[PDB]
Amino acid sequence: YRLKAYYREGEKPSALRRAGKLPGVMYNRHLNRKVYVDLVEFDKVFRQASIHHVIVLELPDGQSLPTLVRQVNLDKRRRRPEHVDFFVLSDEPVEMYVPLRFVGTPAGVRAGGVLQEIHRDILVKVSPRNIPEFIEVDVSGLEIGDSLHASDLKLPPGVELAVSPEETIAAVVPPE
Amino acid sequence: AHKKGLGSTRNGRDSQAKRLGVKRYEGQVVRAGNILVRQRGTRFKPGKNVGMGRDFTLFALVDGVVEFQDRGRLGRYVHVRPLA
Amino acid sequence: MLMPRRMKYRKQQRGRLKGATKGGDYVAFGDYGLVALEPAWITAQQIEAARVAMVRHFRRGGKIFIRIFPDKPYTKKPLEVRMGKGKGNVEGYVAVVKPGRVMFEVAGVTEEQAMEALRIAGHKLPIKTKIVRRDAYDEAQ
Amino acid sequence: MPRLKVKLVKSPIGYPKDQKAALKALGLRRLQQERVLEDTPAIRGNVEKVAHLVRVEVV
RNA sequence: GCUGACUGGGGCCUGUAGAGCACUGAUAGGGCUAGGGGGCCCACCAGCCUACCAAACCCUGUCAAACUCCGAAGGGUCCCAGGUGGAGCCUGGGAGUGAGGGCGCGAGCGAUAACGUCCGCGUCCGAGCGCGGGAACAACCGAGACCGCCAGCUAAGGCCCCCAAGUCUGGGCUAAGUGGUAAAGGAUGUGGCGCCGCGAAGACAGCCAGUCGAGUGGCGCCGCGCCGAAAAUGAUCGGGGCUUAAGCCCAGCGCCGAAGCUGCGGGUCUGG
RNA sequence: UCGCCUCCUAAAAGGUAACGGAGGCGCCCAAAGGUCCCCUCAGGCGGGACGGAAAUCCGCCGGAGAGCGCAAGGGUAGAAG
RNA sequence: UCGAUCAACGGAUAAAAGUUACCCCGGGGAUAACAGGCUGAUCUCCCCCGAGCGUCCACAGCGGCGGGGAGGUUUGGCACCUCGAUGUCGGCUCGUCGCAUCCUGGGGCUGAAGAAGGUCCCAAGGGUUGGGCUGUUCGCCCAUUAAAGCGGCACGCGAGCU
RNA sequence: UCCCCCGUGCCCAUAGCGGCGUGGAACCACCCGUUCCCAUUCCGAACACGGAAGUGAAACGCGCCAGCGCCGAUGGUACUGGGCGGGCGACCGCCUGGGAGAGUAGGUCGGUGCGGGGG
Repeated sequence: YRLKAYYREGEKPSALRRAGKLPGVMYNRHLNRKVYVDLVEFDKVFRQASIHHVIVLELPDGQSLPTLVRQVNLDKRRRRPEHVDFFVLSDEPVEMYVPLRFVGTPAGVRAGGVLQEIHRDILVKVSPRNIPEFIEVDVSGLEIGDSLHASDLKLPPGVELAVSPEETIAAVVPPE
Repeated sequence: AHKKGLGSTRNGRDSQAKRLGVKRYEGQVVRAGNILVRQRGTRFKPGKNVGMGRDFTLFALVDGVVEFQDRGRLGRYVHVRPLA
Repeated sequence: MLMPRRMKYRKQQRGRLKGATKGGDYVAFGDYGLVALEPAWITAQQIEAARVAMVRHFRRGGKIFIRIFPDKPYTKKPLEVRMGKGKGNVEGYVAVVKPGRVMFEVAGVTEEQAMEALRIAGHKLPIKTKIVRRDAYDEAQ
Repeated sequence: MPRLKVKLVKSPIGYPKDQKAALKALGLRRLQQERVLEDTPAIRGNVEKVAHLVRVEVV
């Protein structure tokens, strides 16, 4: 996951947008810089990476910064990204979301019901040098009655549950 | 020519407007008496050389110059720093 | 039919429709949206009609999420009457909708059924609609 | 100060009072009228107000 | 007798636009869950369950003129500068008006109807039905008409003929006379950008699949056009007539064009 | 419907119309007044003979949602209670 | 210092209700009824969506909930010319126009065997009757008919009549 | 000038909640009393007076901690002074000045004035 970034000086964002570029910024306790990326290339990436997976930004001085996304502001009308926030990581432990694996399908089928991925992902504290790929769930006996919430998870090394942990994650519910 | 029939409202009132508000601002010279604020509470609390009437009205106690002051949780004070 | 249970006030002023949606603009629940492309007042009868068509299509099937709610009252003087004599009587209720509002949403369904269902609903609505997916609509960290 | 030469080139008929007044302050009174003025901010301040009625030029 | 409008800098005052849900209410989906309904089931009163009604609490989503944890642009005001203006302030004589109208913006009423109606800020007509544009047309565009000229430069808007000035240049679209005034919605109408399927594991379409030997399909952005389009005296874009335009979009040069501006003479009023 | 008060409409000074939205007034208090000195609310969760789901009692938690004769708004416990 | 629902609350007298189609004057298109106009809610027509109807089968014939338009003949909304006058229903007489077509001419679908329908498409050239009832418009009815269309023209037409 | 406590102002939650450690020599409290002054709708609880055995348990002071609370950029948007455009309308768009609110990074378990007592 790599993206050619560029350095934004003070060119009206409008004009950059107009020209298929995507204005933005990068920051961390230490650096703060106006940047821009190209749209279609960023989307190609973000469409998978998103906020779950690191992106490496290639600036015009050859340097390659390891970053996470923290924000995608978008124009309600013409639902497109107006501006991207990039957080450049280092080594201090940083909070983020990590995707889940909804294995199989739930047993609530006779009453017409349908699964609700209330949490596709969960908030966790992690070091930048111990970032997991995913987390593994266990859905099978999720009937029209019962559900699951809290620290019912397979937490690997480097991970710290930064949620309640008492909070609903996926519930099967009646049809429309 | 068949005229439709209509009702009434039970609504059409408001009171006389009462011209509330600050009457002199920071850095207006004032004589003793000059009322400085017409208000419905302690929206401003009286400061140095500022009295307040039965109706919450703040007023200069001396011939001076007005200073305002926000003290957060203590509220807002109007003072008259005197010239002499 | 679809209205609040209480209101602070019974009648209220018409007002206006500045652009944008403010919020309710990204997906959030189901896996396919029906989005607004124009401002409008949408009436409860329309919402309902669309909703019913959705279900009727994937009969009793998946799930539906109605994301606009008619809180605004809709006045109208009696028929044939002249002007004045106070505001009119309340006839129904509307939901104020502005471009980029995700009005509906669906889950537990094939793209084929979904695509179609929504289209259908878009017909019952007195505005232009678009269909949506689940892109960078994941305002997280 | 690099003084200003401003010239009225569009009619203020239809425009707001303050703008018509602003022209007086300066002392533009006919169209095509040209005046050189000091470059002080009080003068500028008015000239910005009417920017759209005027050709502005430095001296 | 320089204090005016307006402007610059400083200082107060403010609760709208926007936004927000901390209060007041409204509200979607989920979890948890006081009561209540109701099934299990008994009066020893407990007890278990509920793809039912339903407080608070939690997660995720919203709404509000009479909600606000928040809050611009602006607005009001005082000080100090500029500002000699058919500015200001003061005292007195004479009035007319006290019936408004349109347009733009911001609200209410109305049906997000009306050459509707009611306020607010602005502007013009009124009194500028004097002048140029708009075919014609109080108030849309231009522009404030003391008088004269067989002089000149511009404004809006224009430069194929009526009709002054380009059948001007360079690049595209469009084939409907669209332009020459209508919507949901329909379409293998056109053109331009995008990104994927998947092609000597040689069926995309055609006759037994071999031959056939290549391009095939699917979305997504954008421009122009087509149908959707029926009313009553004779039609028509102002008219003739316009098709690599005399249409439309993008560039540029020159010209035409008012009672605007200049030139030249004259008049009058103010101040010097 | 006709005077007076509160709120909104009212476009962040003031002011602002309509047979626009929606409520109050035509009283009251000899203490519900002056001053001095004290005192601090509503709720919520326990716990306690008669005792409801708030009678009175105890303990925690509770900056204000209580209260301030009466409509609304403003204000207010560092009191106006 | 007192006597006011002088509350129509800046308070005409201390003291006051009706009617006029028997009516008069002065004014107003400042303000209603007729007509036109703007508007098109209502109204007439047509379209989009495709839950379902139709033994089977979304459209032969149909279309729930909803959606978008046209026309300007209804009832209205507004109050713009007209109150120093724009005669204001219907009838007759005379017409002329529109097509959203009631006959007649073409035509495609059909749940079209034939015959006869249904439905939509093209098409006003020409036609579109005589009576009973009501002032009627319209309507119902009688007997016919190829048919017995619907509208506009100031609800066409009173310096043409009634 | 440097500590620590005792008073007393200012800044106005970055001062707070909650946790955790400390401090009694001096201050301060809690404490010992209820004769006396003074008190309780009943209570020496509170207020008040006379004290000094005991404790820092409570309260107060000082440290650490970010779970909650509080503060919070930059960038980009919204909105808009003023200038101008499209649409039949709801409304949309371009210029030039101003520029949020939410949110991201991040920060915070206070700072300071005067006077006193103690090294």
